[PDB]
Amino acid sequence: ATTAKEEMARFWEKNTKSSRPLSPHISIYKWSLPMAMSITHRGTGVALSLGVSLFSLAALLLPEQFPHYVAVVKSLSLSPALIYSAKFALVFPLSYHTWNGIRHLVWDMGKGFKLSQVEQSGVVVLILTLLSSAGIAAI
Amino acid sequence: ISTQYPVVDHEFDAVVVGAGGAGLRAAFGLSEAGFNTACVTKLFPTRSHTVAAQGGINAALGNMEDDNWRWHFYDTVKGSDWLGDQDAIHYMTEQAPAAVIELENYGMPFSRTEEGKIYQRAFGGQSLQFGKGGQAHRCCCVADRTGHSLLHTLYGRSLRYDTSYFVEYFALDLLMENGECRGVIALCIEDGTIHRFRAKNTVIATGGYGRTYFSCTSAHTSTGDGTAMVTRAGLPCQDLEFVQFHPTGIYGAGCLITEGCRGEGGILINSQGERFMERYAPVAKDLASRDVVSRSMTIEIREGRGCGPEKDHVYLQLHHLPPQQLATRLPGISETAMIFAGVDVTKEPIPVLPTVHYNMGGIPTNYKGQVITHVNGEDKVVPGLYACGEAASASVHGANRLGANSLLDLVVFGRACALTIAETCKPGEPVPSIKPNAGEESVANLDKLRFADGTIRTSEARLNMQKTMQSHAAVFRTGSILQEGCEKLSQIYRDLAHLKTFDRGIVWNTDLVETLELQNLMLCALQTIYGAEARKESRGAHAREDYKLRIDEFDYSKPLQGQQKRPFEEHWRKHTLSYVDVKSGKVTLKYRPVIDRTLNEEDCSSVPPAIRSY
Amino acid sequence: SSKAASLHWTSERAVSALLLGLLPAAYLYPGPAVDYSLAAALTLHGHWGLGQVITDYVHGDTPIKVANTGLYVLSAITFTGLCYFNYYDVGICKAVAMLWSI
Amino acid sequence: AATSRIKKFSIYRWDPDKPGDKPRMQTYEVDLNKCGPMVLDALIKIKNELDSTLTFRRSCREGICGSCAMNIAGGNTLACTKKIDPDLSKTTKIYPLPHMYVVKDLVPDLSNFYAQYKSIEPYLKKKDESKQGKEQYLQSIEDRQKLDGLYECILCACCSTSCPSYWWNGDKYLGPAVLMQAYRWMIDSRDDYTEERLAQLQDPFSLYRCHTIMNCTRTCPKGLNPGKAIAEIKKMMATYKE
Ligand SMILES: *Cc1cc2c(cc1C)nc1c(=O)[nH]c(=O)nc-1n2C[C@H](O)[C@H](O)[C@H](O)COP(=O)(O)OP(=O)(O)OC[C@H]1O[C@@H](n2cnc3c(N)ncnc32)[C@H](O)[C@@H]1O
Ligand SMILES: CCCCCCO[C@@H]1O[C@H](CO)[C@@H](O)[C@H](O)[C@H]1O
Ligand SMILES: O=C([O-])C(O)C=C([O-])O
Ligand code: SF4
Ligand code: F3S
Ligand code: FES
Repeated sequence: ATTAKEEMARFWEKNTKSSRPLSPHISIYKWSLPMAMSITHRGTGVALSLGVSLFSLAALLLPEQFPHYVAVVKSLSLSPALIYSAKFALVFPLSYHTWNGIRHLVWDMGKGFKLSQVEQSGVVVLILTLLSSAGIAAI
Repeated sequence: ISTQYPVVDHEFDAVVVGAGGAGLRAAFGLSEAGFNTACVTKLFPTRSHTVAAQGGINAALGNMEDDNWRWHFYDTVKGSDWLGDQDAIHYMTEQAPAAVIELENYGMPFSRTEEGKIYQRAFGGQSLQFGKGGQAHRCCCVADRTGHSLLHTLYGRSLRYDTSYFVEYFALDLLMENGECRGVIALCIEDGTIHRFRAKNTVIATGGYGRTYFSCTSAHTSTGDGTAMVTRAGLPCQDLEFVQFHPTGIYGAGCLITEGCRGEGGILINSQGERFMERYAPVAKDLASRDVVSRSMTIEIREGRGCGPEKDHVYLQLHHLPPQQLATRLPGISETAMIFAGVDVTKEPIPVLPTVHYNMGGIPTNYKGQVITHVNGEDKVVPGLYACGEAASASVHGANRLGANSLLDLVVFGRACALTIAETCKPGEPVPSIKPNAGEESVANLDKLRFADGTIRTSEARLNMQKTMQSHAAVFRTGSILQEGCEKLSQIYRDLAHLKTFDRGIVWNTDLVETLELQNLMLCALQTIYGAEARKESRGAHAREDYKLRIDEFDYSKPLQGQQKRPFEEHWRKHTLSYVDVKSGKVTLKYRPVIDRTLNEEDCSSVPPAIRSY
Repeated sequence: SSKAASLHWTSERAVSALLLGLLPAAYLYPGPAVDYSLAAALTLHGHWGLGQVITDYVHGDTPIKVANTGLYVLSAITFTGLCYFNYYDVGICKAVAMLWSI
Repeated sequence: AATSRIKKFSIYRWDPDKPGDKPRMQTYEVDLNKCGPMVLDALIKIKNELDSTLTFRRSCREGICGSCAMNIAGGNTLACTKKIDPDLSKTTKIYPLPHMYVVKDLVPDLSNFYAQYKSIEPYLKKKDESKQGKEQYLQSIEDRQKLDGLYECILCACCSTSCPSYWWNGDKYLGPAVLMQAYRWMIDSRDDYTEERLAQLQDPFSLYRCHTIMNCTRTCPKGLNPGKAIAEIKKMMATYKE
């Protein structure tokens, strides 16, 4: 007999030195909406964090304070469409990640696991995201 | 000769070939007893055919009504149509309760009764009070996936011992010396290497050979490899002509549909809506023995009451049962019916037909699992060689096996081989030498099939053999048809000299492995149909329309008082022993007496042949 | 702690929830208290978050040590800069209100 | 007979005994009018009639053994219960289970998957096992039901080889299949090692690389929910004492 750990060490040992190829995965795998929404949740979280970091870095390093930059931008009296566009772009990731985040906390309580419910919650997340994002980019 | 193949040698106290229910139980039983044991299997263990078993495993636990293991003994003996050895049957049935309790304690998730005990259902051919008391309910089960749970539980259990496994190693032959088994030679499929496992004792638990047929419930891997090894070793196989057609394989795919369906109240219906079994077996009805229901169904079809567009099958009806019951007792087949026949069992009947399912015959053994040879009228154990499971003929099933008795046989004899080895040997005894070139002929044959370049490809020769057994060695048989089949098989066997294989590699060359499997199936098939042609009587699953009666040493249909007992040579209540000259493929037959004595007459009366009806 | 990994898993969710609760709080009751609560929760949640990512995607003892070291610096400085913005400038809540006026 | 319906299958190839051989895709054409309804029927026809060098695992033919798991049309499944797609305008692509070392053609090395399963000790354990074999253990119909949806697993590996966390950390993340079986033993009322089973998953990988992607459950040929079983383990981890 070989214990489980020994079986694991020889598997790696045998294969990494073999000429066996690694079968494709991400390049051949069929997507689903849940799968896409999953990685979008991680992508929005990383983007939100990088944004919070960039903003705190600007607080420590730029010569002026927030009110001056707000005013600067305003002094360009940019077109409302563009303004709206930008607010929408800002709030969308936050929005998507909050709602899908709520869906993840619900899963953490063990609810909503039937696959047909996973498809439903994802779609409820998409529409709430879109709605709350148009709502807010309008305020 | 030249070793174009590198050879690895191993030494163990014991080697178990096979890792289904019988082999896993034998292999860790041996390790639990202290024996350094190797288990060689051509499949990862849980892929074995045992995993597909469904309806249950019998044991007189008495969880649904009072029971008696001796009632089970009786049912099995009658069911075997007196071709079963009662000492083995005694052992099997008395050991059943403990064997099953063992599985439950290992963690097998049996369905439960309101008392928290193992739930048991009715199954075919089982009764209370030696035949006089009505339907028994002693088939223990995990809904309708008993096989799956039985195999996964045994496999998980083997993980606690120090048994050495050689997974996906294809055993080729036995290592014989002076009438004794010194071990086995195998092909490691993953890296193309040849291995010889030397051991003081060898257990063969390789399964049956349903794949000698064109339509079977059996997996593609049921190819009689262990059986052929025995044959190649010049040892006899036994009762190979007794092939079980299960009443209900699903029409088309052949997938098994459990007899549990009828045990739970389902019924067989012909194209006219008649529950025809009330006619063929008024008392047992759809719960009569398998050889009977299968013959009846087959009669209904050739007489025109067949169902479906070709009038070529019948209906298994479950829709009258409550749906909760079907969901609880029959979930696997519920799903299977739909995937393979598009049927919603709560609405429509399942299309079914008798299908080759199980091999009653096999490597002969005594009730202790030791393989025997038979010389000049006496049984002699083959030192160092044991067999258990469907690959063996102990013979607890004689001419017809009762449903739920095979899984039982697996665990009871797989444990039995381990017990017998343990009372006969001691771990660590010096393992017997083998001439430096033991096995070289197995390698020669293997090398020859690899590069085979003839005109008949492996899949072709195989389909030839399957369709031949299918129409010449079916439910109802006759001499003329059997003789034709024999000659067609003998021709196909000569024709293996013209085999063409295409894959020339050695690592995972299934082109070549399945060609070794063809040799194996051919040896089993030849013994089967020649044994059938020679048997002019009708017993269990072997029905000769030209010898419609069962012929025993006495006419047990009248008082024995003043009857001249017939000579061994003039009756058929004897086991068939088939031998094959592998070069020519010519079959030799001999016979040995059935054992009627039990392990203890005061405890369990031997049951004399009688007329057999349900 | 024999239960370290699960205590971390529980804290992670406790914090995610915390932060969800701060969104409405920022809108309805903006001011210092929420401003610092957000500085602390945004950093903590993002630090644990980016760590699961490193854990899934970074391999090798050293590359792991490096990614985690760099993360700890990014985070320490990020919480610092946010506390700074809150003390010396208008503070997260008010800044969002102002930016939403453009 | 006469009136074909030719389907194309593009299948992954790789021979380890051909020095320097590179993975390639080979196409085969099969007359659906002269083949069973399943992909395995097709793979077997190809092997029997067009190219007996095509190699793959298979045994039961009814989706209970688990041997034939592979990736078909982008998803992991059992070739033997996967309907062949009749739309003749599409070529069905077939690959081995994903992100696995290929032994040959459609045959992956599953030995690490099996060692992870051995490591959770998938067998009944009682504190006092001194009574093994004497009698049936009692289990209520209700506690037996807790096992429904957990015990049917056939260890085919479609789920773990569909799981992106398993693709990235298969050396240490046990994956959906084995975790659902560890849950199956944790809730068996007859087992006495629940705390020790939970204790074994206290590390950053065994269990915690699951972030609820749910590819596992979508892919399962048996209709099981490993993703749910995992969420229930995470709750137990979070609440057990001692
Ligand atoms: C086909 C079938 C049979 C069956 C059943 C349902 C189906 C669909 N349901 C049953 C039930 O509910 N109750 C019952 O009593 N019986 C039922 N059966 C019959 C029964 O399952 C079989 O008779 C039984 O499982 C036999 O199992 P056994 O342990 O004897 O072996 P196996 O499972 O078939 O496995 C064979 C093993 O041997 C190894 N092998 C084979 N050839 C080789 C070579 N060349 N080298 C090394 N190993 C070899 C295989 O790897 C396998 O493990
Ligand atoms: C190609 C990468 C992005 C695809 C995003 C959505 O993809 C779709 O999701 C559906 C619902 O889950 C699935 O049923 C469908 O097959 C799938 O294609
Ligand atoms: O009908 C069954 O479940 C079955 O196939 C059982 C035996 O024993 O063979
Ligand atoms: S949970 Fe499903 S997919 Fe996963 S190994 Fe088990 S049966 Fe196969
Ligand atoms: S796909 Fe993987 S992340 Fe978890 S829910 Fe399934 S194991
Ligand atoms: S061949 Fe058994 S699962 Fe497909």
